[PDB]
Amino acid sequence: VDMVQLLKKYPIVWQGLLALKNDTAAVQLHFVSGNNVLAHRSLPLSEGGPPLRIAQRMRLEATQLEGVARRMTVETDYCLLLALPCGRDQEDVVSQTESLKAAFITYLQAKQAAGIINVPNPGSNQPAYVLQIFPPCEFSESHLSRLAPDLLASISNISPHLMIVIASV
Amino acid sequence: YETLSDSE
Repeated sequence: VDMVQLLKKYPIVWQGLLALKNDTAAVQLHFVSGNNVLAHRSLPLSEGGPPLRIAQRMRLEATQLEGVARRMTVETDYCLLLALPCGRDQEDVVSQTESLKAAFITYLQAKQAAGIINVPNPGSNQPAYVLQIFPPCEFSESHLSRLAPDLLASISNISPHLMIVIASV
Repeated sequence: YETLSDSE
């Protein structure tokens, strides 16, 4: 995983944890596509970044993916992010990967859904923001390879990851 | 978008 290539086009926008049920996974979010400001305004912080909780889910249907693609082709309305397990060290990375695979990856793929995280915009306090956590499904990698081949070449090895779509409305 | 399962 070489960030030195990909960060030149799309650098990290957030670093913290994801949390659903009671299972957390420390992940760092690389920018992929869309409006980077969307991530800065959606992804909350205080110490570094409180765990993004999964409060909803989008069943990824072929029909849904069409609708998603429609708002994905308009970079401004959505933000595309790549969440990778951020470990302190190699061992820590393994543990985060392990937790992430079992808690988020397996769950999201089992549901065939999008982990929907509602965040409020700082000062606005309106949770009208949807971060869609899509599993490492073909759909995800296909768009990722088209949108960010630079970072894609790094995630091909760390396939156990999430594709997070920040959607306005 | 349903309602998943977090901590509230």
